[PDB]
Amino acid sequence: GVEITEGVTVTAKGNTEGNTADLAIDGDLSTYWESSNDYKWIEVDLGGIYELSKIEIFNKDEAVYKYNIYASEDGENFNKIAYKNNDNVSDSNGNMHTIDNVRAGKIRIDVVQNSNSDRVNIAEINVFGKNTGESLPEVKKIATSNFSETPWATEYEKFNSDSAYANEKTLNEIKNLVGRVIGREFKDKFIFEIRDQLNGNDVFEVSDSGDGKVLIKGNNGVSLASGFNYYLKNYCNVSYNPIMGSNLKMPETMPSVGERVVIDTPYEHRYALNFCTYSYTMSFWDWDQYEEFLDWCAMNGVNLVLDIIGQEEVLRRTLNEFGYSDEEVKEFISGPAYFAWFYMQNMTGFGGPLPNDWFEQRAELGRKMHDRMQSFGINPVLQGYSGMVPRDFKEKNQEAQTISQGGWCGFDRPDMLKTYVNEGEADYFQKVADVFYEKQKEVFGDVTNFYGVDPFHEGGNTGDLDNGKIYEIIQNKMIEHDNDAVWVIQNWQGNPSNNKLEGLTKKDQAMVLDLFSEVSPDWNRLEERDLPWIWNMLHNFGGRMGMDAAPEKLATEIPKALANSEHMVGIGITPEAINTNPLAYELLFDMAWTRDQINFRTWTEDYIERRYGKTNKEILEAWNIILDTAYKKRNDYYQGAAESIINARPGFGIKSASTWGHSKIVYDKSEFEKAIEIFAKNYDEFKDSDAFLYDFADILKQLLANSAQEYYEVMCNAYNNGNGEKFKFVSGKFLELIKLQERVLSTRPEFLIGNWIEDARTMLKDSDDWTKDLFEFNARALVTTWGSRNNADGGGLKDYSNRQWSGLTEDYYYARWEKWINGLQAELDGGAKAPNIDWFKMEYDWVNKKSDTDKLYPTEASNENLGELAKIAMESYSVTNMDKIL
Ligand SMILES: [Ca+2]
Repeated sequence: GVEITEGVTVTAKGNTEGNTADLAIDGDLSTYWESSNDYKWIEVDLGGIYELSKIEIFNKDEAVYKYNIYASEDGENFNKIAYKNNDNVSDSNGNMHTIDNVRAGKIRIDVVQNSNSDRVNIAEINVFGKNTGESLPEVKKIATSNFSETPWATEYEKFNSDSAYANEKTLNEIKNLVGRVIGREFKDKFIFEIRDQLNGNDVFEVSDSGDGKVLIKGNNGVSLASGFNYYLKNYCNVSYNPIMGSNLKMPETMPSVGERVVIDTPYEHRYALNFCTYSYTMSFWDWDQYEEFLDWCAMNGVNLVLDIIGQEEVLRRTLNEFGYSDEEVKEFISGPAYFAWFYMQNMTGFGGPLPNDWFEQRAELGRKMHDRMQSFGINPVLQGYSGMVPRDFKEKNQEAQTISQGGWCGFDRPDMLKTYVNEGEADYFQKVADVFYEKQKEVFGDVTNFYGVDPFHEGGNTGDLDNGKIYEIIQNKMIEHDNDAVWVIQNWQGNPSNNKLEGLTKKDQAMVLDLFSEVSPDWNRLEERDLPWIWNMLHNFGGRMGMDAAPEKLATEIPKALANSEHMVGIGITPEAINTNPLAYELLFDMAWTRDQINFRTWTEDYIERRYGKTNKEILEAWNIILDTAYKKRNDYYQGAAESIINARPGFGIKSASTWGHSKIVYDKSEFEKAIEIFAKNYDEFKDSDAFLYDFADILKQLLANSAQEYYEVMCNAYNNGNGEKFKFVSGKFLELIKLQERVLSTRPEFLIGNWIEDARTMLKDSDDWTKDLFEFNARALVTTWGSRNNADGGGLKDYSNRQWSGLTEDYYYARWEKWINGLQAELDGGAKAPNIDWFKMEYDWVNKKSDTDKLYPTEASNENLGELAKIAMESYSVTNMDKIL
């Protein structure tokens, strides 16, 4: 005591009809606030700062509720003070929570579970405490620096105007790169020189200096870093990949080059990144991870990179001009795990609101990146504007003309401004486009001529408008703000249609990314229309894991496309996540530096020697097996690596884990297992190579995914034939298999759920508990249910981003399979028929758990012996010995 009965108000960001926020604080148990969307929290202002001692919560019924309570004494930071996570039903007595005399002027109550409904509620909330006599300070307004006002602008302009400074900056940066990649001790073993292009092409040179140093030339930063990489790979037997395992062990003396090499690339651009990568992979990256990635990029020839960092600040400044407060902008924009589909105009709000801190920190990160990109000569692809507005845009701008875009996977798509209007109508596409392109300049300055925008990505509605005219107007508007602009357009499943593309009146100033060239190429239509285009390897969908690559097609189809075209201006990668199969990515970027087809088999032979730091007859034999099975050329249509049954929602007749995925293994399983047998045999000798360990884990987890599929088919039979004892046995072996798999995945830092989650919670500095918890929600949601019920179930996104990860496997995948198996066992044993399992309910239970109150997942890999784990896999859980195993 005492109860705070006066001066208290409340807000929410959604409610069902008649069940408003104020009903949570009206003294009446019969009236309640109820959620209508994914904002399941209310915010109570107490009319002053109180030292709280008790908080009391009533719900509308006797369901089981779970919620977290946060408080703020400064109006900015909301920190967790209480929570209910027990399985006790609500009742007429309410729930009483003791607070450790915490100072608070505001409270947030986030109800994350209701056993009875998707919708949550608070019938009453009573707060008890002692009045401090103080009031909350004013909340600082979001303010960011203008680019021209920062040291970043001075540096950017200096590099631009002063050739000697620019060259000195580039050359120092490439030396810094060497020291980051292989160690500071190797920096002074290199001499870097800028030279000209070779007949209009990017080019590098590597040769001996005459005093035991390596002299490397390049026309620019990425040419210089590519020469460095070339030297490492071809002379040092070193392989750098910061995301998927390296061999960075340098020779004792620096190897001599011998005959000087001069290597050019016929491609103007080497492209990297899908909008999706910024979500499935990069959601929670700090500068350290970005710097690392850019070093890998420059070393791999990359000079064109999609860039959406800090674009929330750009949109904020733009919408602020058209009737939106900062809070309204924050409700529009998604959370940090969803920017891919926000910027692709597919969804809004979900995972947010972002903290106020977000905007400055991210504008600064993007500025940091444009400085490094400028040094290397990497062109960022910034944002174009196509007409994306919130659904309430007309409400705030009555003369605006908009086209309703409908739903995408159960999310409301933003509206789209009519790209043109009738005479006598206000043209808000022109108004908003002008502001956007101006504000983007204000935030980042003039850093690129490349702008990406993709109207009608995976649906939408063109309304009454002409398709070609829409694309003419978007491009003309883009060129109005940058005369040299190039509109970078994604080509996905025949869209944009030929009619849309024929609307581009300046073909030179558009560039189409053929997104899926290694499985389903579609560049002929672009070539025929004289559109500049880029051949792209997609490879990875949703970050879904498994042994999968197309090295033969990369080694042959790329130079074949160069010979058979006149408008192929580059190659690149467009993966939805960068987390899988390093072979595919090294080969792809290697193919930029040849005009001739190469032998993928002998390419692989050399690749594995530098990756492992050594090779032998048996290891080569194992990789040829991988090339003959998992990496064998195929001519069908498929999206990503074949999915593991372990990761699928349990049921009968499963043929995938995700809606658009596949579980069909097109190679011989027993043959593939021979590769694991060879790796186990050579473990003790190759165990000093981390990349070897990485690859061993990759193929071994693939072995167990494959055999789980077969064991699942057997236990399905044992159930259908009514054999309860046989089902018990095979289902037991199935579960023991998953447990072995969890041990295998525990060995790699990159397979830990705990790193993904901790990165989310630590990505910004000085985050309150509210922000950490929300960002953990984003991390957990994306790799499981994706969205909430209507997104996961009706919308088809359930387990789209499924990961063969440690922690996630034990607590989520195993748990699903265990529950289904038990219900089937109970029925077989003469019990009641197996119940329907509301899978989403169980999954979203895991999604909403917090690292600080529930279970903290480790950030440290285990010491398990892959060689031994492989022997146990071969003996007890294989396809080869399946008949003996039973
Ligand atoms: Ca009430």
